[PDB]
Amino acid sequence: QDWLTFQKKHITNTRDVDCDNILSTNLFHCKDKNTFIYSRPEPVKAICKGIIASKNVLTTSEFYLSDCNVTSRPCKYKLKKSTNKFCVTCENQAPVHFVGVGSC
Repeated sequence: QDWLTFQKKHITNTRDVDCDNILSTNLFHCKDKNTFIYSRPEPVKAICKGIIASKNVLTTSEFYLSDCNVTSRPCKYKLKKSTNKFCVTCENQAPVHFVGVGSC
């Protein structure tokens, strides 16, 4: 819902996200899945440069993605690493929402 919350929810400084640890916290509250982007903040914020009004944008470059997907056991996850483009909601030159992987 802003740049600061987007970073906390979707940016990681490690590709091997500890899903069972982080997803069990109050911010994620054991949700079914969450996608983390393994990258420095600048390359991610740059996706939205020049865009003022809310608009969904698909990245032109590929990024390292770390997905935490829930297993058959509640709040227990499997980490899936991949490289793909993603869709984000840009508002006032910064990503504020994560839409999805591969397409908008």
